[PDB]
This record gives sequence, structure tokens and C-alpha cells, in this order.
Amino acid sequence: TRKSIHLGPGRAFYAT
Amino acid sequence: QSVLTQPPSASGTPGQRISISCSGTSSNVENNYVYWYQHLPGTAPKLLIYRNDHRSSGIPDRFSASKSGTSASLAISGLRPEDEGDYYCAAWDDSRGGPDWVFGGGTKLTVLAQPKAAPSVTLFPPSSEELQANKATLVCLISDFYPGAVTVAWKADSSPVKAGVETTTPSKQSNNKYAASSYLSLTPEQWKSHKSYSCQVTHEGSTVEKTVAPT
Amino acid sequence: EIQLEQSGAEVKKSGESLKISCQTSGYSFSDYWIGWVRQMPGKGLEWMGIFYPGDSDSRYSPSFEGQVTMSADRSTNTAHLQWSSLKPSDTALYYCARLGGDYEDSGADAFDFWGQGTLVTVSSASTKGPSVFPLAPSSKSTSGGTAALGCLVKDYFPEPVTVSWNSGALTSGVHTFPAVLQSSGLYSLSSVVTVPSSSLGTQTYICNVNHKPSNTKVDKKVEPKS
Repeated sequence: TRKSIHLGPGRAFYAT
Repeated sequence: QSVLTQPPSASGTPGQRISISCSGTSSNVENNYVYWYQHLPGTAPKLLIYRNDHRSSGIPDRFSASKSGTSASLAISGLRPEDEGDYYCAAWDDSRGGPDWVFGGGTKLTVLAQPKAAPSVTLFPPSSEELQANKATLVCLISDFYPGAVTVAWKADSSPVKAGVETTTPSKQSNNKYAASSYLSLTPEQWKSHKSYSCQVTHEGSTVEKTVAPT
Repeated sequence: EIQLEQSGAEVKKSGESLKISCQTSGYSFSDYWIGWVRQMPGKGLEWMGIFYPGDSDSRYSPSFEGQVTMSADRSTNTAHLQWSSLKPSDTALYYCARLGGDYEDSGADAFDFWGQGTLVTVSSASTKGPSVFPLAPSSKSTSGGTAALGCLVKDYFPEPVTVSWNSGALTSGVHTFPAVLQSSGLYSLSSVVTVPSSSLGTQTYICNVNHKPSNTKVDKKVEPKS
């Protein structure tokens, strides 16, 4: 991917 | 909620350990990953630390970081002259429920290259020529200070002057000490009225004040 | 080796449009967010937004939404930032950076590779030569040693200005200070010389100001105040 953004442990935006 | 607060300045001598502080909120620093960047003259910002406390590859191990509650800190031991520069914390913030990236305000680290030096202040009152032109400028000239940060306050008599002040960023002189200048703009009626005007420059807790008056 | 290469410095007039560039190399352009970061003179780094070249997705920081446009040309691996109406307050160094790190098999989280930055200066002023005023000796016969006098070089555009004293024969104790940029878009600077208090009624002191953009030369006589 590389589009998903990891904000923190166990959490992300733009995930699939 | 999307603010990371850093002290504007830190200083140390070669060899010392310093700690750069960053204060966020539950919206960023407490739960989201913190990152640290170094920013030196003529170079892009450089990733130092990722995910709170992991050093980036190639980075020297005298760089370290940690996290507790809403505070984060970057430890630099074995402080070297090369370390002089701006250091930023950074985090994702989710106040908008979105991936917003926030930089801290930055901390300007001085690695002490020479002995500390008090500023010379010189204050010029408006020239008569300028007053014939129906303008009035007071000129405050600040030189030979080290490290390179000053605070300028202007006074109309004993009271603080907010409006009409323009001050430069400090610039490194040829002798590696710093220089700055501050200009207060007045209508001639403003200048004429008061008993005096003052330029207050403060450097490392020490204040130098020069005053001028009509005639 | 991953590199981002940004376009060159720009000097614009307020109200003008501008598109700046960041060309990438070393990796799949379509696959990583590209971010933009602004630094105003004497201020810190400030996040503008991220743009995803693969599908044209975008996120703008609230302050930048509607004020600037991110885009990307996939034919040339170039990310762009553009303004249709530049304002003086857009004067800044602008950075482009990749959001990566590759700390896991998937995803991104930190701006890892950075462009060298592109400087944009925006002014609403036009060419104007300075008013040069004399900054008169604070007192004459003070028994404290030396004296300070100068030239206020006021309200010019653009930089630079050249200053000399007694046509360059007087250099000792001369300090010409960096300009301040006023909210008007015009600059002012000061030049000051340190001299013996005893030779005020002896040696004349003229400052020689040269502002070549407006083609101004001014020679001002700096004398003790009445």
C-alpha cells in the first residue's frame, strides 16, 4: 500500500 | 488541542547533555506517535526519532527520546558544535478526527562556541530633517551579543509601546556575535508630547536601557 | 537513492499566480503521500497538507484549505503546489517531503525524504529609492570616550543598498545593519560609525548611500545637533 497512515499503535487512516 | 509547545531556546556547552521539551495534548502526543526533527542551516529538516523513541538509521546514539503523558523529550548527550540548530517535535493530531500533522514551535539550540556577551545598545532620536518631513523614527541598534537572542521592549515615558515597532531577527556578525535593530514609528505629535522614549533590550536575564527625549 | 528535487527561488508581485515543483526519484511516485511544509522568515515549520499521486486524494491543514492547491503530474513524477493570487504573507521557504519511513510491511507515518526547499518572496511594493536622514552625535563633549552617529536609510525597495563613509576612507568602527522589512513592503536600515568625540568639530562625516535598482546616490552630512 503506503497510503495508510499509522497515527499510533493499532490505529490508522486510509486503511483497507 | 492541535498545539505542540516547545521552549524557544536552549543552550549548552560542548560535552553536556541537554533535553529539548515538547508539550502536547491527549489529541496528539499522549497516544499518537511522536517524531523528532533536526533543522540546520542550509539543510532540509532531518528525521532524528520516530514512533516516540526509535532512532532513525544513521543517527548517532547520543540522540534519544522518550514519552510520558502529554510530554515528550529529546535527549542529546555529548553535545557537539554541529548540533547547533532548530529541533522540532511532531505528531499526528486527531482533533478533526483526521490525520493532521502538527509540528512543535521549535527549539533553537545554541552550542556555546564563545563566551557570553552583553549587547551594546545605541538609540537615536528622530532627526530634525525627518521631523521636517512630518515623520519620526526612533532607531535602536543592538550589537555584539552572544548567544544570539534578544527581547526588545519600547517605552513611552514609563509605559509599554505595542504599536509601531518593527524589529529585525538577529544576524551573526563577522565576529560570530550577533546584531539586531529595532525601529519605532511615531507621528511627530506623538514624539513631541512625551517626556521621553526608551529602548529596553534584554539578553540572558540582563537588561540594557537607553532613553531619549525631545531637545 | 530516494531524492526530491524542488524548483528554484521565486520573486513575485502580490496578486500573481505561481506553481512550484517537486520532482521525485528512487521509488514509485504513485504509491506515497507527498506533503508540503511552510517556513515563514524567522518562524517555524508549518504543515500545509498531503497529496496522494496514485488517486489524487488530498488533505489540507485547516489554515491552507482553499488558499493553495496541491496536485501531481504522473507523466513526470512531479508534485506541485500552486497559488492563483499570491499575498505578501506567502513569502516563505516551502518544503516538499515524502510520508514514509517503511517501518512496517504496509503504511506510512513520518516525513522521511525532503526536498531542498524553494524560496518564494512576494511583495506588493515597487522600486523606490530611500530617504537618507542623518543620525546626529548623541552629545558633543562627553568625557566618556567615543561617539556614535549614523545614517538612517529609510523606505526603499528592493534590496540591496550600499553604504560607505567619507567615500570608503572611513571604515574603522563602521557598522551597517541588516534592513528591517516593514509591513509596507519597504525596507529601512541604519549605518553607524564609532569615532573620537574630540574631532567632531574637526573631521567631517558624510555617508554615501547607493541604491542601484532606483539608481539613487545620496551624500548626507552628519553634524552635531543644535
